[PDB]
Amino acid sequence: EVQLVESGAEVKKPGSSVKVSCKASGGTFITHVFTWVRQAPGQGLEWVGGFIAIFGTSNYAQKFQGRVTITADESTSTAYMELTSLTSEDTAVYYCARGISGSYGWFDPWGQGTLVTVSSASTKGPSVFPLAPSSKSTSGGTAALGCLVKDYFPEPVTVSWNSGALTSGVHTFPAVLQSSGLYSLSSVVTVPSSSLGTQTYICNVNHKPSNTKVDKRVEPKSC
Amino acid sequence: VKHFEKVKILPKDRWTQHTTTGGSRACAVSGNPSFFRNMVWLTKKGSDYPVAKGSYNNTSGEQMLIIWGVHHPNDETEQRTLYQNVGTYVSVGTSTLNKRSTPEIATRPKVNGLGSRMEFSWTLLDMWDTINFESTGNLIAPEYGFKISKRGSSGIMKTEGTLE
Amino acid sequence: YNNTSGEQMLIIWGVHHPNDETEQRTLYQNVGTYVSVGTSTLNKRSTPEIATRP
Amino acid sequence: DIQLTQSPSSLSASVGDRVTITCQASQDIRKYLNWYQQKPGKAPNLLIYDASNVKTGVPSRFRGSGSGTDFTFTISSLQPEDIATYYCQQYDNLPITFGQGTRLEIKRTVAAPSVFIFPPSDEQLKSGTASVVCLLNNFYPREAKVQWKVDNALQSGNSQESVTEQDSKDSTYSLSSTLTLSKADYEKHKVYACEVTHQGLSSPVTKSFNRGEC
Ligand SMILES: *[C@@H]1O[C@H](CO)[C@@H](O[C@@H]2O[C@H](CO)[C@@H](O[C@@H]3O[C@H](CO)[C@@H](O)[C@H](O)[C@@H]3O)[C@H](O)[C@H]2NC(C)=O)[C@H](O)[C@H]1NC(C)=O
Repeated sequence: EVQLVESGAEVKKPGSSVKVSCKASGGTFITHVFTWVRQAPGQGLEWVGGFIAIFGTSNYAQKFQGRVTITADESTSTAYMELTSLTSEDTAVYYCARGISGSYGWFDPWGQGTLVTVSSASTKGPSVFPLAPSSKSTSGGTAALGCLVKDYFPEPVTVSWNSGALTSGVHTFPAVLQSSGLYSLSSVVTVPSSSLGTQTYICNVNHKPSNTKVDKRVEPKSC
Repeated sequence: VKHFEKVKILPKDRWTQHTTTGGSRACAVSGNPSFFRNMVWLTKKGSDYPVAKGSYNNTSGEQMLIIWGVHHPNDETEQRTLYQNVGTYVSVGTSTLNKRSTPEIATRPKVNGLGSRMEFSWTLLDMWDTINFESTGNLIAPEYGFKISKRGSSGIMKTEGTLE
Repeated sequence: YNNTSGEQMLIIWGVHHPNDETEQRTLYQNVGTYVSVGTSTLNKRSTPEIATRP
Repeated sequence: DIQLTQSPSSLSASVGDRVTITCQASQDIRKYLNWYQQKPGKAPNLLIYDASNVKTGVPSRFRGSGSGTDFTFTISSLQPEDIATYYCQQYDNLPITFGQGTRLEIKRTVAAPSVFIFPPSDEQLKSGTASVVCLLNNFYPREAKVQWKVDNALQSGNSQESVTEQDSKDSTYSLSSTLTLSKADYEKHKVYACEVTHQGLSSPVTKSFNRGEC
């Protein structure tokens, strides 16, 4: 049991720089090798570099040369990755993981990652609009309602329906980054139509970094 | 000896199963950790440090000066994270030679930050003779031999000044 | 021992080579011992020899 | 640099099936090859090191084989908590590379998109944009085409789409295609239709609505 505690999430404007951390805990310092694998949203895995405690040497991937710079702190058993001249392509999750030997072994354990978000955008919270279910009483049949959590920054928001009491048949999609530089996302439920006049459907949406908590009640149609 | 001709006898890239890329701040180059240029610091590649094996028939036409080293770690953890196993050896053998060093992990006074040491030895390898290195830990192998190109009466003057 | 004495100092030590295993255990509890002495210049590590002698 | 070329790029298999995935290398890399698992939402996780070695606590069904340039990773009987992407990685050489990854899904009999269509809310329409939504609910396989026609005018760059992760219960997907217009352009037009091509769909289904009628 060696654990890994990596720094909090960052949103940086382009051309700036980020420096993320990895404190290695539960074993002695020089047995450590620190490695950083980044991973873009939806793409896959990409080595950034790493650092070998026992020799104090750092290795970068030539893709990053000039921008990446790795250091460590034996007092803290803490290593550091600093990416500079950040572009929006650098937005990814940045995992730290401990490897083995000077040749970077296998990577275990992996930390949970540090979401870096590079955007000249602007940290607002979501507007929630109702996806209202319909004038079709298909009755004997089923109906779909939802919430449209639009225009927020940055990730992530969480949506629940009825305070975690409606869990079944819900669908909360991945966000999308839009023209705006801002995210949006919808959450929908299919629900027996013979409940459209009985059941109170409210969606509960929570964006931490704007501390927005909105509960929006969705009502059907009327016409 | 009046002139040496350096020969690459045991090229660094051959060591496909070990980490040939060591280094320390004590051998710093541009602040970055380096090492002796003519020496290779064989360490382990991902958990394992299999038998390191090296050989060279002296086909260069003169006697050849060869240097090697064994590494004396500070604690056991150094030893394990560098070479995997404790209890290793470093055999060198020619026709005049049969040395088998075994390493001494023991704490010491910090020279250049380091409480660990490299013990270096050496031999002359006669023409058409063959040097063999075999180790399971702590070898600091040569990359090069020096061939004795010019022999003649020379000397070493212990001066602290320069040439005009 | 640091040399705070105001001159170079001759220091002599020893390592005890027992006659049998029992001696070695009733003297030092464990077997496979070392004695390791170190300086700037010096670095020795003797493992003692158990053997029956004249 | 060493190319790790993983095949297949995706793999639908039923439960209990045996899955094998391969990773081929641009060079001889001896057994210097490991294998990761990344379940959705989670970090990668080591499953196999040095081509054949299984990490402790990984279940028996994971085995790793392969020696030189061709490597094989096998789950002996797929178990529903195995659906994830899997990566391979090499040391030996050094710019440290991963494969591009192999996606495990579950095979089920094909399904139809419960298709729903959502005109923009009135409060959103207080604001200056109007987002119109098409939902394809609970359908398999995940390949679906969704096109937007406003006043029989095919659309372009203003659809933006999102797909859900495969459902733990009924192994099925949901999608959401969202049309974004200016308010002006939303109140300029009448007929908004969303047109789905799938596979449990004999003919492309089209759900629609006309502004200000019900
Ligand atoms: C180290 O490399 C040298 C140079 O290649 C090897 O020396 C050569 O060894 C061969 C094998 O015995 C000798 O060939 C023999 O020559 C004699 C007479 O000249 C002939 O009667 C035999 O039929 C045989 O062909 C060769 O003489 C010898 N060359 C020299 C420089 O003396 C040596 O074998 C190598 N050592 C090893 C085993 O790696």
